[PDB]
Amino acid sequence: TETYVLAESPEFYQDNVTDYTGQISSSDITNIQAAIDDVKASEQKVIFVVFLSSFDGVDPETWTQQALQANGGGNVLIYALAPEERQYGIQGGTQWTDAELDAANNAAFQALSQEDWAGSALALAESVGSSSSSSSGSSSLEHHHHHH
Repeated sequence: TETYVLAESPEFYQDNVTDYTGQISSSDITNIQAAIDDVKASEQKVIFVVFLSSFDGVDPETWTQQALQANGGGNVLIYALAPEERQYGIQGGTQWTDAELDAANNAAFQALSQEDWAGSALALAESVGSSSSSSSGSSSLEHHHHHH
C-alpha cells in the first residue's frame, strides 16, 4: 500500500520563499520552493527561506527563533540569510531534531561559502527531502458527493 493520495492536496502555503534582496532569480526561487514542497509532502515538514539584506541588531539565530515563535513552529523551519554580510541563521520547530537542523546548517553552509545564496536554501531542503522513503500511512480522503 505504498502509493500516494489522489487529489485533496494542501491548497495553503502560498509561498515558502521570501526575499528582501531582489538578487535571487525568480525561477531559482521556484526551484527552492519545489525542493521545500517535497519535504512538505513526504516529511510533513514546512521550511521557510527568507533572504534578508541584513539582521540590523536582532542577530541571525535570534531572528529565526523569534520568527519561529510568532509562527508557532510545529513542523516549521525558519531560515534567514543575509547575502550582503555573508551571515545566516537556521531554526526548526518541535517536529525537527537537533540533528536535522545541524545537517540543514551544513547543507546550506556548503553553498554559502561558494556564495551561491539561492543554492543554500535549495540544499537545505534537499538534505531533508532525501529522507522521503516508501513509509506510507493508513490515510485516504474522498468528498463523497451528496445525492438526494
